[PDB]
Amino acid sequence: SIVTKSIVNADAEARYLSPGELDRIKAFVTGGAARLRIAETLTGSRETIVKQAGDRLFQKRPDIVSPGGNAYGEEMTATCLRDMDYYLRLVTYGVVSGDVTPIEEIGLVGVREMYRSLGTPIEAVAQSVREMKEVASGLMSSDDAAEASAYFDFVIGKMS
Amino acid sequence: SIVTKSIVNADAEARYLSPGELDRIKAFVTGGAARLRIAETLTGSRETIVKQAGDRLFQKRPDIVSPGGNAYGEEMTATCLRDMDYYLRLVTYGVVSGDVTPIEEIGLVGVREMYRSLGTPIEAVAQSVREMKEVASGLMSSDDAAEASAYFDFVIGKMS
Amino acid sequence: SIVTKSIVNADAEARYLSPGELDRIKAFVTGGAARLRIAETLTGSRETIVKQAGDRLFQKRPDIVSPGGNAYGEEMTATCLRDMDYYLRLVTYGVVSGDVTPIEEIGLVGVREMYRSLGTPIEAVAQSVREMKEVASGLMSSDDAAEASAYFDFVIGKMS
Amino acid sequence: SIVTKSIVNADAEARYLSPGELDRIKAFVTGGAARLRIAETLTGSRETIVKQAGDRLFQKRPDIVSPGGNAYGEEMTATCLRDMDYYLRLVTYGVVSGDVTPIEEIGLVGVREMYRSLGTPIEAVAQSVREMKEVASGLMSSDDAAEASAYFDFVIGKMS
Amino acid sequence: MRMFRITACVPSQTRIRTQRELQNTYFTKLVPYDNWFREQQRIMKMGGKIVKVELATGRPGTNAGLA
Amino acid sequence: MRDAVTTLIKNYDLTGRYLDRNAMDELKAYFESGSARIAAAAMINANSATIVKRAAAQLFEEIPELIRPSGNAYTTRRFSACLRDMDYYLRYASYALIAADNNVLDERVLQGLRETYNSLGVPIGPTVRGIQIMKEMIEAMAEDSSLNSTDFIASPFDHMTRELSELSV
Amino acid sequence: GLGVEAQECRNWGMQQDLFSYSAPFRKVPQFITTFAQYDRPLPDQHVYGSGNDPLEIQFGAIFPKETRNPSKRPAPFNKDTKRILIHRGPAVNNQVGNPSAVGEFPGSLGAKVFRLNGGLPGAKVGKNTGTSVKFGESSTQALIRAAYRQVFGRDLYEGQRLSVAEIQLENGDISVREFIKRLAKSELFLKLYWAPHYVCKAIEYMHRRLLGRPTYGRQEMNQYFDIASKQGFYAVVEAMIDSKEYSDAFGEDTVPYERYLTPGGLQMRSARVGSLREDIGQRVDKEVTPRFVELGQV
Amino acid sequence: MQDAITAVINSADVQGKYLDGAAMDKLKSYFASGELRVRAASVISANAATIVKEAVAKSLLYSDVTRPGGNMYTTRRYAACIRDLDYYLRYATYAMLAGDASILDERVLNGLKETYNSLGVPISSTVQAIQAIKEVTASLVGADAGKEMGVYLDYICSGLS
Amino acid sequence: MQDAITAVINSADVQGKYLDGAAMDKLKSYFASGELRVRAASVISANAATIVKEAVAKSLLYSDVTRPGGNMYTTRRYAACIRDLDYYLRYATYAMLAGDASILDERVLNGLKETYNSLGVPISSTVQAIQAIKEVTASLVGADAGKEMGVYLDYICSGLS
Amino acid sequence: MQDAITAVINSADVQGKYLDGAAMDKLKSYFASGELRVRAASVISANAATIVKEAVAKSLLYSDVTRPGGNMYTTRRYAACIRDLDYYLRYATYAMLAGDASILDERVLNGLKETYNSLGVPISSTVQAIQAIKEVTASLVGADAGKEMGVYLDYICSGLS
Ligand SMILES: *[C@H](C)[C@H]1/C(=C/c2[nH]c(/C=C3N=C(/C=C4\NC(=O)C(CC)=C4C)C(C)=C\3CCC(=O)O)c(CCC(=O)O)c2C)NC(=O)[C@@H]1C
Ligand SMILES: *[C@H](C)[C@H]1/C(=C/c2[nH]c(/C=C3N=C(/C=C4\NC(=O)C(CC)=C4C)C(C)=C\3CCC(=O)O)c(CCC(=O)O)c2C)NC(=O)[C@@H]1C
Ligand SMILES: *[C@H](C)[C@H]1/C(=C/c2[nH]c(/C=C3N=C(/C=C4\NC(=O)C(CC)=C4C)C(C)=C\3CCC(=O)O)c(CCC(=O)O)c2C)NC(=O)[C@@H]1C
Ligand SMILES: *[C@H](C)[C@H]1/C(=C/c2[nH]c(/C=C3N=C(/C=C4\NC(=O)C(CC)=C4C)C(C)=C\3CCC(=O)O)c(CCC(=O)O)c2C)NC(=O)[C@@H]1C
Ligand SMILES: *[C@H](C)[C@H]1/C(=C/c2[nH]c(/C=C3N=C(/C=C4\NC(=O)C(CC)=C4C)C(C)=C\3CCC(=O)O)c(CCC(=O)O)c2C)NC(=O)[C@@H]1C
Ligand SMILES: *[C@H](C)[C@H]1/C(=C/c2[nH]c(/C=C3N=C(/C=C4\NC(=O)C(CC)=C4C)C(C)=C\3CCC(=O)O)c(CCC(=O)O)c2C)NC(=O)[C@@H]1C
Ligand SMILES: *[C@H](C)[C@H]1/C(=C/c2[nH]c(/C=C3N=C(/C=C4\NC(=O)C(CC)=C4C)C(C)=C\3CCC(=O)O)c(CCC(=O)O)c2C)NC(=O)[C@@H]1C
Ligand SMILES: *[C@H](C)[C@H]1/C(=C/c2[nH]c(/C=C3N=C(/C=C4\NC(=O)C(CC)=C4C)C(C)=C\3CCC(=O)O)c(CCC(=O)O)c2C)NC(=O)[C@@H]1C
Repeated sequence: SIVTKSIVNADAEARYLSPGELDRIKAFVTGGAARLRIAETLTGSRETIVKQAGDRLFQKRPDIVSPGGNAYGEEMTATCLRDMDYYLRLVTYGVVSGDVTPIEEIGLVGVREMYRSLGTPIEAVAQSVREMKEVASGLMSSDDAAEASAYFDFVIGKMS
Repeated sequence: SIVTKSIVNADAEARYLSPGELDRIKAFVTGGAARLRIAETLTGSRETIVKQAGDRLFQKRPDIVSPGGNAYGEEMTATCLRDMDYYLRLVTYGVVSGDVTPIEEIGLVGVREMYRSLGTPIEAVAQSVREMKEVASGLMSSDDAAEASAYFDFVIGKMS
Repeated sequence: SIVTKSIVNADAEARYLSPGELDRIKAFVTGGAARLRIAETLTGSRETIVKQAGDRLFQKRPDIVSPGGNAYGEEMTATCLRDMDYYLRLVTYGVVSGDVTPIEEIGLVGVREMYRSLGTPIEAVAQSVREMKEVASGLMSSDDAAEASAYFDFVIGKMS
Repeated sequence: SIVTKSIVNADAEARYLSPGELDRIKAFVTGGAARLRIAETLTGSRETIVKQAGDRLFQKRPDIVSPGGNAYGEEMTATCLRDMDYYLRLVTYGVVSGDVTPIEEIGLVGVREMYRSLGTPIEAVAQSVREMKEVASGLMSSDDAAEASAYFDFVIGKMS
Repeated sequence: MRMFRITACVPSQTRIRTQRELQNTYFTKLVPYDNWFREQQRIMKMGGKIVKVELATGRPGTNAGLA
Repeated sequence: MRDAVTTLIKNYDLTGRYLDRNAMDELKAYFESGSARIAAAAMINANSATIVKRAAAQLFEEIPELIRPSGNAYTTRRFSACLRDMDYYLRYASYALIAADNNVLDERVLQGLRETYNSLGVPIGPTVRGIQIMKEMIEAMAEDSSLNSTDFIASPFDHMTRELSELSV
Repeated sequence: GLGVEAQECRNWGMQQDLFSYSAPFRKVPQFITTFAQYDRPLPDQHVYGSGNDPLEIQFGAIFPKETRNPSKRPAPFNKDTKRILIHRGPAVNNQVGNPSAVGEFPGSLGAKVFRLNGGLPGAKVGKNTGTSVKFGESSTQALIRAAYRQVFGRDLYEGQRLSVAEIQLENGDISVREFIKRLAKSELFLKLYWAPHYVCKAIEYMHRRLLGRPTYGRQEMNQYFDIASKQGFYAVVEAMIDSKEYSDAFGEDTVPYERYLTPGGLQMRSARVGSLREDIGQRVDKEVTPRFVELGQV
Repeated sequence: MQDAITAVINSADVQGKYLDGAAMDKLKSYFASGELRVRAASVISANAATIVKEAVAKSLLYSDVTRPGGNMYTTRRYAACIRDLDYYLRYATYAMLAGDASILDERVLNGLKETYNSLGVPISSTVQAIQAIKEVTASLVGADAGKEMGVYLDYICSGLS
Repeated sequence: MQDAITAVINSADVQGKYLDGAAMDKLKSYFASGELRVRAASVISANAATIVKEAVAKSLLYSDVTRPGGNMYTTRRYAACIRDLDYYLRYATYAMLAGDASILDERVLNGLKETYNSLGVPISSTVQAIQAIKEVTASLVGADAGKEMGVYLDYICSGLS
Repeated sequence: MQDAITAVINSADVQGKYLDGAAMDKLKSYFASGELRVRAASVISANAATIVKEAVAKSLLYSDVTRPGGNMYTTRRYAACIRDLDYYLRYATYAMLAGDASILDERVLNGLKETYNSLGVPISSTVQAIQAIKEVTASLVGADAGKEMGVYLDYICSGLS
């Protein structure tokens, strides 16, 4: 979290917390209500975001779900939607934490090696997260959509 | 029916029915035997038209039954074939009545709003009804197909 | 325009402009500079948005540019990009006017039967407008994308 | 109020509120402190605005207080000043609500029929409210007196 | 009373009517004097062009006897 | 006659639902406000006669035409009827303060009050003026006294004022 | 009564009407109806009372009478209180939620629409004399009869028809809007539907005939009542014809038709033993031949 | 409104089934009776005013209804009663052609009893006029078609009484 | 209709006095809530159709209401039910923006029970549909503004009671 | 109230003349059908609760109305609906025994429509319940007595509508 980063940056140079870190933590605390609202509407609409974004992904990229594809079959399609729900949950965790380090520590270290072992196209996973970004950004106000799309675009950058 | 149309026009003009409407009504009454024959053929072979036209629809438009489509899944495919069976039943109603009034009142007013709320592509539903038209036209006699084709492409025109 | 709408309402009630409507004119005049900023960003990036959104449309629906489709051939693709350019020009007019009235008056009434007579899939043109929305939101400012997306999805809802 | 006016207009158009209307409501609820400061200014100076404006009206149109006039006498002069205070209270209500609807539902519909039943000169009451506007602009700052003068000028236009 | 003979052409602007619309698009009709202002304003806010108007009945400058 | 718990039960019963966390939160809010409601009602019982006398005095000095000829507080019969009506308003306001609901006010005060006042010529404007005068003096007395929560006191009087009042705008 | 004891302020008007000697002639149970309408919201009723609603029949402004069999049901309708009306045609063509569908014709669900779709006879001098079977005149005469029926819901008599207005519309000197205007401004309409009725009753019935629509409420009724007070019945007719909703629903060639209904009128039309559909307020069990009959069948 | 065909179609639609054997039998019965219905409707449309004339001669004329103090006294009230009987005969012909009384309940009997009780119209005299229409129609048209018309005329009698 | 500001102005005008400090406090409270109300209204106006879609899928779809013999069976009745849920969502958004249920009293609940009883519309099924709208809107907007919307949706339900 | 005897007596009395032969044929028909009316009333009085039970099971059970939010949700309102159907069946037997629908218009109908409108009672659904009562009664008693009961049950439905 932002609190974790500020405490770590103070402790690395072995001092108490600077006024800049206090101002940053104060901004984190004041934006906590809006961040909690964004996380609340994401976890409330968690099923329809995954459903609509998976539908848009499978319409835009039929090759991953056609026979010979990585996600062909109902079980592999359900596993792909489970992965999309996993990344939406990590997006909600990042929205709560105010930064990107829970998404990084849980689902973005070794993601390329994992999906290379799985045989899954990582650019198609990034397309799935981009469709989740578009569907979720259509479900909020403009500032909330930009704030959530920041974490979404971090996941896009880590996947591609 | 044409009887209800003639009585509605006579009621609107506050007069007894015109003798022209009288021979059109007795002509419909005498020619209703062929209408009952067409309705008997469609009722007897109702699952055959639905099955073949559904297969031809899903081959022509694979996106609606691919994942991400509106009709993906066995229960959604069964619901789509139930909708096709509903429209075939309405076609039999129109053939029996001699008029497009039961078809329009039961399953064509607000169809665009209904399918827009459901997310179903109305042009693909029109393609489904067109496939039912081709299967039934190949399945019955030429004059019977020409008689049923007026109701069929009335449904096509109202959907498109 | 909201100026035109306020004058129409004032002449409908046969009266001068109410102070709330005058304050609406105040707010519209104030926001016209930012709306014009949206306008020159869109008309400066009109070529890239149209070309790359048309390419994304071609990859999404390859049957459009395939032989046997509507947009097969260099002159047919020229007409397709001309339609894209016309619709984006209407969106620039809409973000200039602050209202959907120029789009609805120039290029959004009777488009269903127009493209029915042309044989063009209205779902395909709606998908093209959706890709133009996505490319414009990616290439253009985000609150300004929320401004332009009202006109964009008004076009989406009217065509589809 | 502005909220009720926007809801009435959107209900007549059978739609939700426009984003411009929502931005106007946001501007209204941010400027709430300023307009309630105008309200407390007017309630502080309620008895002085009517005093100076009645003095200006009586020195401008002495036929009002001449014998045979509508407001001849002590008690009729008191009733005239009470109507002046009523209109000042309605202007206070209007600048609080942000709309001229609380002004016009109480003191502008049927005012001509009421004052022709009472024999009162409507243009002289309009001149009285003009003098109230000038006194309020005297003991008020520039832009806020322009803001209150919008509603005052609505009263002048709808009365005269 | 005094009547106005008018000739007008109004366009359709909101929807494409599928029925025959000559009789309400281009038409000539008799409108009364007291109703010509509201009838004209209805056409003029509708968006048509009144190409002709004349006083069919009565004479100009009729102080008394206009009814 | 329905209090807050009863109208919450009726609202959930209409939908056929069990009491969820929102319902338990509303019941917890009512049960934590209930001590302040009981203290406020005991205060209402304490100063009832003096508050109706001084509220009537404030009403008749604000609108002096009521106690004059052609007014509807003219005789002592009209005066005692006005005092009885104001005491009725205070008593049912106490009932609504205990119940935390204005359904008692709707069922037993407001559903025929316009009809009776139009039948007998009793004004409806000075009536709600006296009701609001009672509201201001009771709220000031509760602010003076050791009452932690005083926000709920204005709700029955403002409900009476809005329901009995005439739609100006 | 009133002075004997303290009177409870919940059965005031019901007790006042009950203590009169006319109580055994009100057969409407007033107490239970008012006590139920106390709990429930505002009913399907005209803003000026239950007696201000005509029967939704073809002709005849049949109103409830306050004295004969007293059935008055007052309800405190405020100014901007729109009455929910039921559209005759498609339900999505209701102008409350779809205001751009005012001009949509209710095909096969609403009333029949009569228009000047055919050309009027003698419109052009292309048929230079002769031309015995100039075909479109029976359609125009049926249009005249339909306009007559809409203004006065029944067919008229011989001396009552406005033959000069008929001839002017048939020649094309006036349009359908001015023809309906003259039919409503005729003294026959004044004698039949304006003079024998209460003023707001006549305003409401005339709105239902000239627009096919009950009034939404106090705003429109106040407007037409103020016009009736100031200028009179001819000007209320003029304002009703020149209203924007009239021009939106009906053109210069369209005779008015019944577009909206009250819920009570629709209940009277389609709640009888006949014309009531099987799935309106009934559980429709899917009737099937029994499974043992199916197994015993060959 | 609805005819017998539309009634069968609506029953099958609400019941959620196709046209089974009994529905086709009802449609065949209606198609059998349709020629008789058309012939009877043509006969009534020919002799429309004669039925009402013979009915008022048989049932209403030379009585206290026609005499002063009666409801059918004035020429206006006489023309009103003649128009009412014209409407009743025309809508009974409509119901005879359709094979259903839905148009009778939708456009005639809705509020008709309340209308006649508000106007003071004699219910018994109007019923006797409809019975006179029934026997004159049965004499002028035929036996089976006269019975078919009399079913809907008795439906109007039951709805009005 | 009356919002909070117009209700305060109406109360003070029937009082006959100017706005005292309690009017200032109520106005400032409404202005404090106004930004949350505007944000909720914007989100609901953007997602108007999807809330109705999820509510119909949650409550009315695949039931006897939409099966043959049901009142949501025929597609004009289905589109009417969709438009009714759009009515309830839009007017609940209006009531949440106004901070008052006066518009629901004047335009939504005015004769709605008699309307639905005349039509045959299922009262408890549309109550469950409004309940599904309430749950979907509370999931889509949040606890606070969802609760505020649910107050007026429950007001519509209790009017339908 | 009036039975058939008092009806023909008052019809003779209003015009002031004595009984003719045509008035005597009314009494001949009534005394022909009197013992059928007696045995039908005995059967329905024997099975009075059973008809209401099968009618509610046929039409009203498992519909929207018994579900929460419906008009027959609470057990008190269910008992009130059973009470209303007992009223309708008993007064229909009264009208069947009298041979004239005066008791229905005098004690059941003249004041019931607006009472049901004030209570919110669905008039179309209770008309369908009365139709179910008619079907079960016609199954129990017979064809002629069943349609004789159905005439007055349709009279109750027409008074409600
Ligand atoms: C098949 C050609 C296409 C398609 C179908 C599809 N439909 C639905 C869902 C429904 N469709 C209806 C429609 C009707 N009801 C009627 O009574 C009539 C006329 C007689 C019609 C046309 C209804 C009511 C439903 C809802 C089902 C229910 O009973 O609750 C679905 C399911 C959508 C979902 O998400 O559940 C589908 C898939 N989809 C296609 O792609 C084909 C083009
Ligand atoms: C197309 C061949 C050329 C053309 C078309 C064009 N048409 C209009 C509008 C109208 N057309 C008519 C014509 C008719 N109305 C009828 O009822 C009938 C007979 C059944 C005819 C022939 C009318 C009346 C109009 C006016 C609008 C209306 O529909 O009432 C326009 C103008 C549209 C506008 O106002 O913007 C145009 C441009 N122009 C061409 O260049 C094509 C070669
Ligand atoms: C003291 C020697 C005198 C006196 C003074 C006084 N009176 C009031 C107020 C009221 N007086 C009345 C009296 C009447 N009502 C009637 O119908 C009749 C005729 C039989 C009478 C005499 C009433 C009702 C009031 C209260 C209403 C009001 O304020 O006027 C006051 C004021 C008390 C206060 O301000 O609280 C005073 C000081 N009354 C006498 O009888 C003595 C002559
Ligand atoms: C005093 C604030 C105002 C006033 C009062 C006044 N009221 C009446 C008479 C009646 N008031 C009622 C009202 C109620 N009955 C109830 O049961 C309840 C709630 C428990 C109420 C509020 C009734 C029924 C009457 C009539 C008989 C009676 O007193 O019970 C009068 C008398 C008028 C007369 O001439 O008889 C008066 C004077 N008048 C004002 O001016 C003050 C604004
Ligand atoms: C005599 C000048 C002509 C004539 C007369 C004739 N009349 C009838 C029958 C009826 N005439 C009326 C007329 C009225 N009743 C009224 O109350 C009024 C207005 C005050 C009028 C005008 C009526 C009602 C009848 C019906 C009989 C009845 O009153 O009960 C007849 C008999 C027709 C028949 O065939 O029975 C005749 C012969 N006939 C002529 O040729 C003279 C020109
Ligand atoms: C004739 C058999 C007996 C009779 C008739 C009579 N009727 C009227 C006048 C009216 N009749 C109606 C009835 C209807 N309204 C409808 O919508 C329909 C179905 C389409 C019907 C049948 C109405 C409304 C009137 C009122 C006037 C009008 O026509 O609009 C009268 C005149 C009563 C009067 O006061 O004018 C009479 C006399 N009365 C008899 O005695 C005959 C036995
Ligand atoms: C959907 C949740 C349920 C349902 C609905 C249903 N509604 C109708 C038709 C109408 N609904 C209204 C209601 C209103 N009109 C208004 O102006 C307002 C406030 C803005 C409301 C709430 C009306 C008037 C109608 C009649 C059509 C019209 O719009 O004029 C129907 C159709 C009835 C029919 O027989 O076609 C239906 C089916 N039914 C269900 O089963 C769902 C539970
Ligand atoms: C179970 C403990 C016993 C029992 C139950 C049983 N009940 C029914 C049917 C119904 N029961 C009710 C009762 C209520 N509805 C309410 O809303 C409430 C209060 C909240 C009550 C108490 C109703 C209305 C029905 C009808 C179903 C419907 O919704 O329409 C049955 C079925 C009877 C049938 O023939 O269908 C049964 C079997 N039976 C036992 O033996 C247990 C002792």
